[PDB]
Amino acid sequence: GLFGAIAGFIEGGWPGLVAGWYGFQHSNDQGVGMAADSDSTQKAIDKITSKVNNIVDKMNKQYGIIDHEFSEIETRLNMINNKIDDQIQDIWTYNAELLVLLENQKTLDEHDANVNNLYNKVKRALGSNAMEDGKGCFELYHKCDDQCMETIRNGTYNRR
Amino acid sequence: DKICIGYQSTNSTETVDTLTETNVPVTHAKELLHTSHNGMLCATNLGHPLILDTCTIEGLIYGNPSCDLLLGGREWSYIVERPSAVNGMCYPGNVENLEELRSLFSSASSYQRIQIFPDTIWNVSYSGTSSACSDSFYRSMRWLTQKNNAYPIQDAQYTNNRGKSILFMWGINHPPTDTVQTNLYTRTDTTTSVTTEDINRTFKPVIGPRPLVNGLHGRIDYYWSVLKPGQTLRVRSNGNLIAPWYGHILSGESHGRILKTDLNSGNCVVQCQTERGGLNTTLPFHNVSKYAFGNCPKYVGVKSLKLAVGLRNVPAR
Ligand SMILES: *[C@@H]1O[C@H](CO)[C@@H](O[C@@H]2O[C@H](CO)[C@@H](O)[C@H](O)[C@H]2NC(C)=O)[C@H](O)[C@H]1NC(C)=O
Ligand SMILES: *[C@@H]1O[C@H](CO)[C@@H](O[C@@H]2O[C@H](CO)[C@@H](O)[C@H](O)[C@H]2NC(C)=O)[C@H](O)[C@H]1NC(C)=O
Ligand SMILES: *[C@@H]1O[C@H](CO)[C@@H](O[C@@H]2O[C@H](CO)[C@@H](O)[C@H](O)[C@H]2NC(C)=O)[C@H](O)[C@H]1NC(C)=O
Ligand SMILES: *[C@@H]1O[C@H](CO)[C@@H](O[C@@H]2O[C@H](CO)[C@@H](O)[C@H](O)[C@H]2NC(C)=O)[C@H](O)[C@H]1NC(C)=O
Ligand SMILES: *[C@@H]1O[C@H](CO)[C@@H](O)[C@H](O)[C@H]1NC(C)=O
Repeated sequence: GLFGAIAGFIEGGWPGLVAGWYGFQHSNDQGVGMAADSDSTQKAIDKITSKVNNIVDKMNKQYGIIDHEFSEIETRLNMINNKIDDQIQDIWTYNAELLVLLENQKTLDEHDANVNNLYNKVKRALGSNAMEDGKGCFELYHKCDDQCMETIRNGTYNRR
Repeated sequence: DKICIGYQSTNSTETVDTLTETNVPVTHAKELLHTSHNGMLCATNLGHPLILDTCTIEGLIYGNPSCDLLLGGREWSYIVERPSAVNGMCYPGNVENLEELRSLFSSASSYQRIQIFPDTIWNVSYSGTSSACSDSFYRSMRWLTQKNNAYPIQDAQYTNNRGKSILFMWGINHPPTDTVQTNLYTRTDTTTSVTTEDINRTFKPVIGPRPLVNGLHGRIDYYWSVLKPGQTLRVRSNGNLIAPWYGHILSGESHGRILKTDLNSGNCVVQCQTERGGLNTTLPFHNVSKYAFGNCPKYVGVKSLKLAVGLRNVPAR
């Protein structure tokens, strides 16, 4: 994808990440575990929720078409009316279909960007204290217990 | 020790399309298209529809003797004309500008009859009837004929002081033979005029047999017009006039629809009504019918409009 993280260098998703879209998994003497990153997930939730609400608000207006009756000598008017109706329908259907297709691409790429940004934030915080394994993980050069891991997650890691 | 960044995967089977890929698996999605309806004709925020099961709109307007249940007046959100509605113009003849009459009527939200010319004003017979019209005649007009072998020039006036426009109707009879013509109007050469401050219409009869319709060779050409507030309607005739008797005061604005279906009606209320059924929804689109009316989403001719909410669903395994 555009930002290279989702289905990118971070090859697969985690079924164990139940609370949100993005998160951290740590591995140390005490064990292995994962949890969603609340900050990044909630910000993403608010944005997509706004996009959905705005699309609904912008696209829910109806257009009115009455099935008018025409006499035998109003065939031209009948055709002109049909032309109007057919194009009103075709233009709006095109607008609706394209808006969904195009925004879908943006939505998927925005998630990719959020994962990329979270990854880069941690990379920057760790500095030379870790090496990238190239699959989304950072191999720490020093022992890091649960409290240490928490400073990385909440962005207060000391050694940046 | 290590810490990794990752993203959620689920057993969601939802998929969405983009311009560069179709059926993309996603963790969460939202269908924006409403596709269900109740298969019934219901009331809308404007009220219940006027359902015509035996009479057509013009049959009601002209007062076909088989439509008496409608004489009392009605109000509606929309009109439904059942395929069983066959009582229109019982006596052979056509309505000038019928499509406009039906449109005007359907656009209103109610009608109330008003008497224009009382039976007492005439100096000729007014109770003419026909076997084609249930051995009776229209409730909106009077078939004026000779009385005591005489038909003096009839000249009647009516001024609209109701503050609202009045839709009125009249007709011109065309007998099948010269005997019927003289027999009914005493003369074969007549002149009828229907005038107001705005219109100046005149008519002449043409005797002769037309093809059989409802067992009759004669005809009645039907006409209509609208008397605005303050205007005066004047009719003059020395024969062949099917005089205005009662007119209609049209009021308000309905959805302005005339649905022609046998779809079941129900004791229900909906936001959006279509000729296929009604619906309630907060989704922005629907694919039920482009003819939908009321408080509706936007009609779009597709089967689905799935918007991605979550991310691409990528299985680890
Ligand atoms: C990030 O996590 C660290 C470690 O869990 C938090 O630091 C602790 O803060 C508490 C405050 O009650 C202190 O009592 C501890 O001594 C701290 N632990 C150490 C040794 O660092 C820190 O507060 C968290 N920061 C955020 C933004 O939540
Ligand atoms: C029927 O005949 C009566 C009487 O001839 C008409 O009424 C008269 O009409 C004139 C002119 O409109 C008035 O000046 C008189 O005052 C009226 N007198 C009566 C008897 O009311 C009446 O107009 C005729 N009706 C029709 C349809 O022609
Ligand atoms: C669709 O919405 C309409 C109103 O928007 C609902 O109609 C209500 O029906 C109840 C039935 O007891 C009435 O008490 C309310 O007064 C009605 N609302 C109004 C103001 O008209 C209708 O029930 C909804 N239908 C569905 C799909 O449940
Ligand atoms: C409106 O949308 C529906 C839903 O996509 C269209 O599809 C039918 O939906 C029903 C119920 O979900 C299925 O049982 C049918 O098999 C679907 N038929 C197909 C293949 O389209 C439905 O056709 C649409 N209606 C209109 C008026 O086009
Ligand atoms: C998800 O699907 C897998 C494979 O079908 C199954 O083993 C697992 O229990 C499912 N998890 C859920 C959503 O309960």
